[PDB]
Amino acid sequence: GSHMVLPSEAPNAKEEILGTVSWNLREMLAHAEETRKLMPICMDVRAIMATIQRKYKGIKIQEGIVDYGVRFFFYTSKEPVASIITKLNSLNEPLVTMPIGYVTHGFNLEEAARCMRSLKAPAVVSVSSPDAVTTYNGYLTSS
Repeated sequence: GSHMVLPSEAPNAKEEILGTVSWNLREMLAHAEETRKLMPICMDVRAIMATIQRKYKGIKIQEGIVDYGVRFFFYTSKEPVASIITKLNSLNEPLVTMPIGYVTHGFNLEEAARCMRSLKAPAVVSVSSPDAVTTYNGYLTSS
């Protein structure tokens, strides 16, 4: 059985956020939707996917630039952090994401942050702790 009606709504925020923040996932999906900003995601992290694909029904994982509610970019477990960054160079869109090559691909916060300066596109970053926005910003300042 099927029926799909919901409160669709129009975001109109002229503004945009920069730097790292201490958001999580739903906060991010809101701002992403709001601004139509681009969201790099890794299908590897099924925990993230089990939220997205449920918030944006009927989707059944894809690869590539996933226009599905939010503008996503689905890059593999197998693509290195420098390679996905090189790809994102062509797009050069304002992003909002978590520190990409931090945990799915086995890094540390430092190694993540360094690699992320090599991204030549704007990117709001979200760490799952406030006390780490400081640390992460610190790497972005110090390397």
